[PDB]
Amino acid sequence: HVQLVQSGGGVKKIGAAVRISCEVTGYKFMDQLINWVRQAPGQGLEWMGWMNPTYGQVNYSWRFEGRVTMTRDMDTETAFMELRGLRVDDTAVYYCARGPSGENYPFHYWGQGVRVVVSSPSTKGPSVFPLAPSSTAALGCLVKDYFPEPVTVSWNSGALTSGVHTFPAVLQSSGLYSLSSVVTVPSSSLGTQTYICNVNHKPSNTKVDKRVEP
Amino acid sequence: LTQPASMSASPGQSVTISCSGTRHIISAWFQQYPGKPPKLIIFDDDKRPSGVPSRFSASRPGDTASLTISNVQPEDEATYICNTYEFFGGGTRLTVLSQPKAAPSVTLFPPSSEELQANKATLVCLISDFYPGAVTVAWKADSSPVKAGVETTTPSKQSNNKYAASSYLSLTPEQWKSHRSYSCQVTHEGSTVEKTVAPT
Amino acid sequence: DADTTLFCASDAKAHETEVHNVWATHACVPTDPNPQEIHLENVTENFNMWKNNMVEQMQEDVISLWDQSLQPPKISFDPIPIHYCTPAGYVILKCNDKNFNGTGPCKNVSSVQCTHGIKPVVSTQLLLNGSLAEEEIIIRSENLTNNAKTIIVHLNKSVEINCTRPSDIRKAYCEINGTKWNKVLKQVTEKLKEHFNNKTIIFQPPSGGDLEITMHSFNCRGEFFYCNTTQLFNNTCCNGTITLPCKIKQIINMWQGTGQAMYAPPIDGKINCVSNITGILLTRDGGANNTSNETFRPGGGNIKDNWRSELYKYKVVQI
Ligand SMILES: *[C@@H]1O[C@H](CO)[C@@H](O)[C@H](O)[C@H]1NC(C)=O
Ligand SMILES: *[C@@H]1O[C@H](CO)[C@@H](O)[C@H](O)[C@H]1NC(C)=O
Ligand SMILES: *[C@@H]1O[C@H](CO)[C@@H](O)[C@H](O)[C@H]1NC(C)=O
Ligand SMILES: *[C@@H]1O[C@H](CO)[C@@H](O)[C@H](O)[C@H]1NC(C)=O
Ligand SMILES: *[C@@H]1O[C@H](CO)[C@@H](O)[C@H](O)[C@H]1NC(C)=O
Ligand SMILES: *[C@@H]1O[C@H](CO)[C@@H](O)[C@H](O)[C@H]1NC(C)=O
Ligand SMILES: *[C@@H]1O[C@H](CO)[C@@H](O)[C@H](O)[C@H]1NC(C)=O
Ligand SMILES: *[C@@H]1O[C@H](CO)[C@@H](O)[C@H](O)[C@H]1NC(C)=O
Ligand SMILES: *[C@@H]1O[C@H](CO)[C@@H](O)[C@H](O)[C@H]1NC(C)=O
Ligand SMILES: *[C@@H]1O[C@H](CO)[C@@H](O)[C@H](O)[C@H]1NC(C)=O
Ligand SMILES: *[C@@H]1O[C@H](CO)[C@@H](O)[C@H](O)[C@H]1NC(C)=O
Ligand code: NA
Repeated sequence: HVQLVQSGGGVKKIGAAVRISCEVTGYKFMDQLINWVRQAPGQGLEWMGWMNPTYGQVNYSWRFEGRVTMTRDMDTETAFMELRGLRVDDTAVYYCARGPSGENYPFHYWGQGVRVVVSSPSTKGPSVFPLAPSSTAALGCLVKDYFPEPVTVSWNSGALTSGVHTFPAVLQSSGLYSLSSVVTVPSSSLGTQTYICNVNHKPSNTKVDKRVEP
Repeated sequence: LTQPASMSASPGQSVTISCSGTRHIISAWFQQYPGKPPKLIIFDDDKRPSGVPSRFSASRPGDTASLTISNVQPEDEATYICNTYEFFGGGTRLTVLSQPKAAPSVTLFPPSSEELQANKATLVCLISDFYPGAVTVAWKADSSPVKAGVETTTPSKQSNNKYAASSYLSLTPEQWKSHRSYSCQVTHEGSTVEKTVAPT
Repeated sequence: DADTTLFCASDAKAHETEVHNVWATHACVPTDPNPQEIHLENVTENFNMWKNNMVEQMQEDVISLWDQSLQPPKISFDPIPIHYCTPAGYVILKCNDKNFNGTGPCKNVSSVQCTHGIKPVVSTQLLLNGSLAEEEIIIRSENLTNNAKTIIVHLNKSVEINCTRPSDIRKAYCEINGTKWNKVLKQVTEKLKEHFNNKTIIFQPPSGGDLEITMHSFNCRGEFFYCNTTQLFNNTCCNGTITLPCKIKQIINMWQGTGQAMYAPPIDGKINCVSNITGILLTRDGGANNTSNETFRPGGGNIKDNWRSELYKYKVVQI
């Protein structure tokens, strides 16, 4: 049996650089080129390059030349991939791979994938905004441009369970998380009483909440 | 090269994933599970390694390879990827119908007056309660499209195994008020549902 | 249609303490002044040099040569040509279809129970002292579609190269005629355009790795030369003579693969080697289906490819 393990991932800020490892077990490491591939969240596989473990001949794609480098260690019997000047879109799961004894393709053997998340260097802090009903009626709160996850949100000091719905955050192009939580209300209670969410962001710990009014 | 985003199949039926493009450079097929790395199931177009059942077959008679599955079973709910050399397809998210029928409930919210006050704008499309969890989103200004400043989340399960997601359109307030309306359309298995808002 | 072991022949004499001559006198039999070629009955046979078995044999022989001879223990040697002959019942076939790329059919299949004069010279990036191409320049690979598979280029004009260390303790230069190299590189560019559906060709230095594959690595006068070859792959073209910076190294990741070697400093005096750039080792940059260009970088694959370049016609079979 052959097996490849990778344990060099994590979360890094913009700019910066990441080192990713892959260790092989069950074959002559000097043979069998090692492939570095990436899969974006909810996207398709993207092959960065391959590396020869004999003397280190590498072959990168056109989208990573200058950015990515590949190295090796023979006694470690492992391969290294350096990706510098990362971008938010570089957030993805990263794989090392290899094929049969008959050279490279197709990839019979894969690693396990490590998550690499490119995020903001600062902490910024949230900015909760209202989403008021226009005219079937629902309202909500919107937390935008915060970091890092998570942010706990409830309505009216944790007084509602039915009708509420909180959706997962998204990492925008700027590197700041944002989500929104909405609740459906019968079109009779508006004007009777006010409605206020409850945004709590421990990493900066601003329990700031506001009202919703059309 | 080219793969359909998702398909749909009831248990016991037969489905076929088609990867066109190819360029006649053989074909191989991977089945990938959420989190797990891709697992090769078909190599050399019409050959399969040990452990792959008889339901899986494939053929590349030209630049359009195809993978056929017969009598689908719970193993098969995964993402299927065609590949030639270092090139992979976008993946086909095959989903077996566990709970039949669904329809995406969508809600659209305009930018906040406080946000316009802070010379920013953000429109919010909010989709929930659909199955299979594979929809496409489309942002339109007036009647033309927009492909800038859009962030759409991947679908995620709820507590009732029906998926939900959201999409965000950041936008300059001048452009926001420089158009008659703004529309969010979501496509879920052919049917498309529209939501429209206007600056008022 | 089988694969067997063979023995070697040598045009060397065992009177001087060379490391090739004394090796080949006992490891090989002296050449037999008996050549019999038989142009077969116009039969067409399919060859495949990439799955040839004599390249492994020659690899073992060069490994043994180097291991037996070199020690960290200094003597001048030269690459004498080696022949490879076979016993009865096991016969070698030859292709002479003028411009053969080493993996298809051949029509004027000859037959000789031994090879031709082949000197075992090890080199990176550029194949030296080889055999020229008959009519055109040949592109060889298992198939160009695969980036992992190496690409060998048979030149039909042997280019001159002149590496020289003067009497500044390990520096050296290697002079070439720039016009000739630019001409032949333009011809190879045109042929790769033909092979890639009139695709634009770019030449670039290697992306990275150790010095052996990054630079042109070989050995002359018993001293290990590494030459900076960015000038030759200057895609802009320069018209005059090109001087190539080179350096003699005493750490070497052994060409078989065993660690890092250690050797004495080079012997005093001038070290000169004029040789024949006869082939080019290339690797095509992967990915980039949509892009209208194809980028190529020199050097790649095993040292076995150097021998396979010369063994692209011969094939051992049953009788
Ligand atoms: C075929 O090979 C023989 C052997 O040297 C040679 O004499 C002959 O000219 C070749 N034929 C062609 C058409 O090249
Ligand atoms: C080599 O020649 C054979 C037959 O002439 C052909 O099938 C093959 O595609 C060629 N390959 C290259 C790399 O020229
Ligand atoms: C060498 O080959 C090139 C192309 O492969 C061809 O144009 C040229 O005529 C050949 N020259 C000789 C001397 O055979
Ligand atoms: C190399 O790739 C081609 C792609 O067109 C395919 O026919 C086969 O895999 C290989 N062909 C040859 C002649 O090696
Ligand atoms: C180098 O090539 C020339 C012709 O190109 C030839 O005359 C000479 O013998 C060659 N030298 C070698 C192969 O050592
Ligand atoms: C090679 O270069 C040396 C030094 O420049 C020179 O003496 C020698 O004549 C050259 N050899 C050839 C064949 O040009
Ligand atoms: C350029 O490309 C076209 C088609 O792509 C081809 O017909 C033509 O022969 C090419 N030019 C040359 C000089 O080969
Ligand atoms: C070769 O020389 C050039 C210019 O001096 C430079 O890229 C570098 O020093 C060398 N490149 C290598 C060793 O890859
Ligand atoms: C290529 O040659 C030209 C001169 O003709 C010039 O751009 C420069 O000397 C070279 N560029 C390199 C080596 O990058
Ligand atoms: C290169 O060779 C040409 C003839 O092939 C001749 O002018 C001279 O030997 C060389 N030219 C230069 C500028 O060195
Ligand atoms: C090529 O052959 C010549 C003549 O035998 C020799 O001087 C030269 O060193 C050889 N090349 C190499 C790289 O050894
Ligand atoms: Na094992």
